[PDB]
Amino acid sequence: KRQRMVMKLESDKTFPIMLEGKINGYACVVGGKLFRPMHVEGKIDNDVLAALKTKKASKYDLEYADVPQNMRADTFKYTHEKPQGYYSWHHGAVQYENGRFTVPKGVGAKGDSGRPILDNQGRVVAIVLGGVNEGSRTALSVVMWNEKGVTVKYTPENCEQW
Amino acid sequence: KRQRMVMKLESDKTFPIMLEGKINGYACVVGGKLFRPMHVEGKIDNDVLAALKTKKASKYDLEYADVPQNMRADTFKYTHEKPQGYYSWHHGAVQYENGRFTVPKGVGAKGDSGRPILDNQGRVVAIVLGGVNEGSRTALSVVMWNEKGVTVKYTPENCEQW
Amino acid sequence: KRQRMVMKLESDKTFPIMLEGKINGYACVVGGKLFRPMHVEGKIDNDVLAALKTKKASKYDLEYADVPQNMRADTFKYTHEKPQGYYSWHHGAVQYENGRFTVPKGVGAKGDSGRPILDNQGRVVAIVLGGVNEGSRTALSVVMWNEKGVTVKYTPENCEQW
Amino acid sequence: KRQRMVMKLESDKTFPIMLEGKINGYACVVGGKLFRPMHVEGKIDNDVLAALKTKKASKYDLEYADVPQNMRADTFKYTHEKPQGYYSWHHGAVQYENGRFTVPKGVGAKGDSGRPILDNQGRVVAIVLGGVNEGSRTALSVVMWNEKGVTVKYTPENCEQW
Amino acid sequence: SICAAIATVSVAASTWLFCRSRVACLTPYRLTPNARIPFCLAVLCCARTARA
Repeated sequence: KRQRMVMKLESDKTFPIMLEGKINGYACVVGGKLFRPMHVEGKIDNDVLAALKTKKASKYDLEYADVPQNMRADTFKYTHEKPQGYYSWHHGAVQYENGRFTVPKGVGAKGDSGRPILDNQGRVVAIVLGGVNEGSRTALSVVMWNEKGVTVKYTPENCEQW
Repeated sequence: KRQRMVMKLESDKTFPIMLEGKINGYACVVGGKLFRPMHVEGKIDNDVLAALKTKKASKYDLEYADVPQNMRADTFKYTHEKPQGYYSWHHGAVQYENGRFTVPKGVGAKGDSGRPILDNQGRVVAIVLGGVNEGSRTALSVVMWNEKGVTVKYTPENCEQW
Repeated sequence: KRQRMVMKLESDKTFPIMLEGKINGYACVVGGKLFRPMHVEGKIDNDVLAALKTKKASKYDLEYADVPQNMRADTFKYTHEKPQGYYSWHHGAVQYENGRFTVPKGVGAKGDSGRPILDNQGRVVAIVLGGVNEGSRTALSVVMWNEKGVTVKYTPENCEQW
Repeated sequence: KRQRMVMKLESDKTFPIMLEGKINGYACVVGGKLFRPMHVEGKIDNDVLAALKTKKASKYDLEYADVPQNMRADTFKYTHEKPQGYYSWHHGAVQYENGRFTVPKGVGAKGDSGRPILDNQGRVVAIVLGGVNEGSRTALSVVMWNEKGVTVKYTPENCEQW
Repeated sequence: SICAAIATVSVAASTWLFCRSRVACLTPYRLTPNARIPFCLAVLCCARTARA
């Protein structure tokens, strides 16, 4: 499964945020428009996408920009059906329970911001922005969207920017 | 042939123009003095060569500088004999016809400025500065020099800086 | 022997001084505090060590900084017993005679500043800062410390910063 | 060796400091008089020895008391010959270098205060009072006595009471 | 004013000499790998030197 998830993430145009040769984060295109975590500095690893001017949203520490329709051709597919269970992402599985996403300890660190969370159908359900040490596991700070289109950010108390 | 061309380009001191870890172009030494495309920003990948002060030539968007004789020891050999036919360069072959250089489509892009064009004897006949989409092929904007020493720049209408 | 010397230098935390992707020198931690040649520009290849503020010493063209005790755990071991004979360093052996260190010609060049000199027990006896062409050999400009704690810099006449 | 060291420590009258059923430290008799770390609270695991009134020494955080001659019959043997090398104690070996005792990381913790350091002849050379994290090893804060009878306490900066 | 200017120049020269002496003293007070230099401060006593 993880192999297929990585293949889908690579085939879909996704590009890390390069600064001085160091990967400081990741950015992706979902729903035909680029998003980028504001706290991560640097430029997307795509000259064509870098040409797009972004807008800031301090409340969520996220940026967004318009993507040309021809490049909107193949982007992430979002869904609002988020039942309890387990999902898949770049560094393995993620447990969804009580409305929160959690992964085993040692998974995720500074520089992983921007990795989406995929369902069994390969549809995006959340975007990972950070996390906090949770003993045997760690809880990720993510943003998810309901069927009504409301942006909800779940942030654990004293969450670290990962 | 392309293998030998790459070997000759590497053995001869040639250095890309590095800026923030990104290759934005190339520069070479021909006739014992360094040349650099003015539109490309950054510094040559050679501290000793970077110490040389360049002079600007807006008309051709090119720069030049004096190279020490000891470093003039091994530079590109230029020739004025430019008959019609095919030549070789870093990304393969180039067709010369009607006084213009053309290569198949998909060959050459932003960041290739500075790559010279070599003959069967390994002598430089032109310097590639840009290009423009030409359907099944693309036409490169190049500068060539006649036996009388006249600098002539061939620029297709609405040519893009490649 | 050289294999063991390289293994000891690598296992002990040593980091080259990176500038624009180029190795311009080396820096190491001896006696639990970092030292860096002042003439070499750039930052240590360690974010944690780069956080340490250095102090300048123009007289010897060297810098120093305090290292956290937890990182002082494993540093170079210095000794004052410097008898005549041969020692080992990164680029092979070094001859010590008349109070001066000399190595065969062709060993050492610009960018090697900071390489320590080790004895048979793996203890540091000197730090290489430069050198000068000495015919069949070359003499390195080094700093060594006596049992009384006196810093002595041996600099050949017209020595070049290597 | 460690087996013999433990056998010698057990045969010689040594008793942990019990408080509410918890071992909070250790105390021993050397040179015919009992010593106890002042920071450790509780009573010696010996009713006869507990009957002895102790005197305080704030400077070293240590206590001492007179032991009856009949019980002075068999106590620790102290020596002033402390050459560099390795010694043995309850939790294994200890490295002595530069006048300081160091042991590998993970050896020693809160409650080990009072464990003496023995030489190859089973003679006491130092008493362990605390320690501090030193990366791959840890440095113990100990007290040692020279042939002139001077009490010297070596305490690393920001040493923790172990 | 002439006397004041001369005194100011003298003070500046003394300060410069003190700074150069401090630099010269700090020259052996560099890393000198031991992370411990009590004895140079105890001998030279240039300024802010050995507590004992």
